[PDB]
Amino acid sequence: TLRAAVFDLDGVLALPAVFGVLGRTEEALALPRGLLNDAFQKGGPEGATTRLMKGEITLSQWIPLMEENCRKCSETAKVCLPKNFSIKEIFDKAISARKINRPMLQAALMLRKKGFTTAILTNTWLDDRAERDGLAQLMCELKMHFDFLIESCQVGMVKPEPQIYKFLLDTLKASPSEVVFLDDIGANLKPARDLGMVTILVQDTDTALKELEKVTGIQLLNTPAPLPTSCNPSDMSHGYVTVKPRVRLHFVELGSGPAVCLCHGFPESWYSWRYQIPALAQAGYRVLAMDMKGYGESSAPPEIEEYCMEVLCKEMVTFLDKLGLSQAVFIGHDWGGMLVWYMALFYPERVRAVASLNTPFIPANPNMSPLESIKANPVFDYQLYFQEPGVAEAELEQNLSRTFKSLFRASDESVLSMHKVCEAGGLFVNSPEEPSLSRMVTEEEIQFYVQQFKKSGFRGPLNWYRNMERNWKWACKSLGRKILIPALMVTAEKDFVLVPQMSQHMEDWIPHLKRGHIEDCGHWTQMDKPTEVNQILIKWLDSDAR
Amino acid sequence: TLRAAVFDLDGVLALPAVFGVLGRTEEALALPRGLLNDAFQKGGPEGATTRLMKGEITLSQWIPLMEENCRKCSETAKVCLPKNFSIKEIFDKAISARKINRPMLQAALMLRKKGFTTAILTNTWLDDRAERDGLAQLMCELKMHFDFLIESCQVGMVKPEPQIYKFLLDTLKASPSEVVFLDDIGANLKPARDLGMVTILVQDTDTALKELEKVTGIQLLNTPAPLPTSCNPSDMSHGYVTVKPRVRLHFVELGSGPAVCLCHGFPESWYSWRYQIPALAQAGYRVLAMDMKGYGESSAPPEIEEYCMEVLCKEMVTFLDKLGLSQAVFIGHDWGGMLVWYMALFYPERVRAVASLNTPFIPANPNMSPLESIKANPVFDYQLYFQEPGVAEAELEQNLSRTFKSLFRASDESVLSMHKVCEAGGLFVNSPEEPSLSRMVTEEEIQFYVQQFKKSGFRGPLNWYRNMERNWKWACKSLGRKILIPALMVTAEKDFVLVPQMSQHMEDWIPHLKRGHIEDCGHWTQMDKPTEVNQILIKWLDSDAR
Ligand SMILES: O=C(Nc1ccc2c(c1)-c1ccccc1S2(=O)=O)N1CCC(F)(F)CC1
Ligand SMILES: O=C(Nc1ccc2c(c1)-c1ccccc1S2(=O)=O)N1CCC(F)(F)CC1
Repeated sequence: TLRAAVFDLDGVLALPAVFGVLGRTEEALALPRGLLNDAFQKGGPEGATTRLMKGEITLSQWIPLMEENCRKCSETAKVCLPKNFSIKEIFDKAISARKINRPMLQAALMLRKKGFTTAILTNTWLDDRAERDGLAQLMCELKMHFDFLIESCQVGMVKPEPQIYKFLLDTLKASPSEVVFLDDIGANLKPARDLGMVTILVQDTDTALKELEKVTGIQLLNTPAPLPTSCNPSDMSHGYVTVKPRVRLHFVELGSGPAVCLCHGFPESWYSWRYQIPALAQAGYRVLAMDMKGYGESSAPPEIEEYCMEVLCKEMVTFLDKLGLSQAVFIGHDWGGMLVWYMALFYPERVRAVASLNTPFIPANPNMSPLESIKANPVFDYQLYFQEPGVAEAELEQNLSRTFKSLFRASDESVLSMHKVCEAGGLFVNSPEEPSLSRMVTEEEIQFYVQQFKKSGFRGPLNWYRNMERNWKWACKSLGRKILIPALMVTAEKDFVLVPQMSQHMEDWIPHLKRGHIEDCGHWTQMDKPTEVNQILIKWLDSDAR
Repeated sequence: TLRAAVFDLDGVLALPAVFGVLGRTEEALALPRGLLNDAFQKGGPEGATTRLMKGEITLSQWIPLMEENCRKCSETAKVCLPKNFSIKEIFDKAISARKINRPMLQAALMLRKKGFTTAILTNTWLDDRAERDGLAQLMCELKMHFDFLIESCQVGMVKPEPQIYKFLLDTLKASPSEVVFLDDIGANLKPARDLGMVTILVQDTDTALKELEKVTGIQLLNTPAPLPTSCNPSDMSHGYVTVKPRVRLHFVELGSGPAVCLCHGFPESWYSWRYQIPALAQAGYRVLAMDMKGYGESSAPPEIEEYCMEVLCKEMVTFLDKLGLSQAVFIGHDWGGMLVWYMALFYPERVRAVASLNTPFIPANPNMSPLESIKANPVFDYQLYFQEPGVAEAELEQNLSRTFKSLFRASDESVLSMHKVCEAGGLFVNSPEEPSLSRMVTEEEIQFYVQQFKKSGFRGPLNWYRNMERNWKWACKSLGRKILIPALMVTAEKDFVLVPQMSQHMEDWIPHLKRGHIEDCGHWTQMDKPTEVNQILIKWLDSDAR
């Protein structure tokens, strides 16, 4: 029985195959059939190509050797190469045109999810071309999803040499009958088969996947849309910045490009952005996913005043100061969304662009205090329950697993009454002791929040709600201002704390405001609709944020 | 007696003054004298400009109000503004042309060095222009060098209102007689003087500095070339990446732009790059200063094999994998320099560009083992002393302060014989118990290395020398290759371990190699000649590394 799946790169995990471009060039240039392909494999195991694939020479050293082989091949066929013939130009284009074979990757991802050990086994070169980065990016995106990457130029061995197959077997710690091997070259498939491995000749993807699913007994074709790539906390780059003597800010960092600062809500973590971090980094951005003040590995001072908007925003500016960032795109959800609008109002020079998920921008009423404005419009009754220090902390910290299981639920899973909290005397009074697991989270993901919240508890997080009067007074200084930097407002149809209708007047204060809307989405936007969030954010970032 | 220096921004710390461009535009456009300047201050404390400087409105909201004032002013003077007149265009240009007043900053830096509390007090706006980043960058570079930055638009107060002066005094925790205040506007100087502060009207910088030095009794003018900005370890962003179960890599991170990975030598730290980190980040790069495996906050496994080049390079690739970086510019010194040439040979797709300080690239001799090649060319006798596990560790760890004080010395400070180590039986036998402090280091900088080396000691660092045969065998696989990506070789005239002559044949293996040379520079390149290093690296990075 199979427990390992091995995939080739060219013609298998990446399409169109770079090899097949030699034939395309022959047809386009009206050269004799197989001429370029013959010059490519000239000398067989002793030839320039084998030396390149073994890593004896780099791609740039190989280019003139292929050109020499091309001349010798044309000479025998009694023909001539065109005036502007360039091997570099042909391969630059072929490599650049080659993209991931998404359904093949999805199949590999499903097999690994079902307990398979996956590997990429490829005949490749040491790319030292001025344009090598495009390929470096392709390999990076691909490799992360597999247990192993065996490259011919790294191991000094090549397909179809039997050595590489024995090396693959040993890397896999598996006997050949436990291995399914997928390749587009029949010759490279032969030694794996001769060893006893299940082999698949890959021409079209669909047939190869039908063969793969028949042989593994796992559904891989026509299967539902998978969730975006998530984050394994121990495989992340963890950053720590001291913003003042008693305050340190923790963040997770992934990618290169314009800095994108992700700001979570209550009672969350940097981990609430797990489905956005890999997607945003893949889209060409440097993601900085925060543990906001009071949370996870960030400092949680006890004082209420340490959590007013003025202090939080000032510390985020200091955070940018110490990291050497003149700007960052600020993306917030919930209380993070509120922080991001205030960063745009008070520090526009430090905010490249501003985006909020669910949290609208509503200017302060200079006549009514928010301690009295609650309750007026809807019922923010739970906010009144959050005011008295120690009360909500006691209920929220009693059983952490129950707290996150009860709170982190989709719109059609509510076990919590949004309001009547200060009548019933608690958020969890009509809730079970052992809540069911929401379809949005695994048991493992709940236990990450449990472990995170064991360090500082709910005092710091609840203190974000305890500066109503302080925040209002500070917000009143910004009343004559408008947000004129690029801005995105993303509403969630079924968020009952933050109803889309609350955002309707925003264009009066942010005239050039751009929008997004997610249907059948509750309060926990990022984990409820990750695919939609990523497409709305990536589209807006590529259009409005460098 | 003075203990605090306060500087204005426009016309004082930054030149040319943005205010003086209104007059320049009047002259260029042949408009009535003072017209634009009058429209700018129209309404005095009730006018658009005061509201802007108090932070009631943003710069973009102000632009059309200034345009309206410009029309009203021209109407009274019975004149007309030109067809293509644009306030935004005028200010965009004025702000962009404004640069730091370097000698004024150097004076502020010298005063802070001599125990002064320094501050910037400025009348500024909330910049929400599409080009706001240029100003954000200016403020970032400037602010880091001062204890305080008081901005009118942040404090809701403006110069010359007496409130701001009382606010400044309170921020400073100082009585007005202890304060020297520098400004280009006589009116804004008046309330500070009326309070009892020493005031300086700044027209030309030189006179202002003569006045400043006479009043402080500190030499500020004609003073020597200062050292580049260094790093305070506690004000840095510290990053941690787990590359494998037992290995975590620590790094310091500063800046935005192309990733520049700094790799130290033996027995060093990320801190060996203290003078390069702020300079390189200022030059438009994202600096990642490593604690190499075996050092500081990075893991130090005991096994010798954990330190062979193959493993170290593979882990640096994994480091890039986990941070989401397809490439980084690799800059190494000493053993770090050796690592960087091997990264370029084995992983060219992951190396944007390669630079080495002192360490040359010399291909392996496939006939002679390096355990026998030592000694042949010079005398690498100390390397033989480093071989036996536990011996060099005992001497190097006995007294840490003595170790770093003895090793970290300029060319004309040697208390150490480079060789005859394995005859005399130790690196420190003819060295004092209490070495003098080298002119290259302060006592505080030595104590940072002491504290760093208290965690893991010298086992891991010395293990870099204990894989001679392993490294040679791996290097022999690269013998047919050439380094064809952008490369820089920087030689140090007085490095006696790495003599410039050792690098002479490099062009045979790196044909397009670029060079740098530092005269009167010993082995500790970065701290010996920081200014020269920064100019050679910045020049090469801007030319060859995106
Ligand atoms: O209080 C919030 N959100 C918010 C976040 C998390 C939870 C609730 C509300 C809530 C409300 C009622 C019961 C349980 C819970 S809960 O613990 O699941 N907001 C006010 C400030 C803001 F506008 F910035 C963002 C929205
Ligand atoms: O050993 C080195 N450098 C090096 C680094 C640090 C010290 C010495 C040598 C040395 C030599 C003799 C006495 C004291 C000392 S010391 O402890 O001050 N190199 C060989 C490998 C390389 F080529 F990669 C870089 C250069």
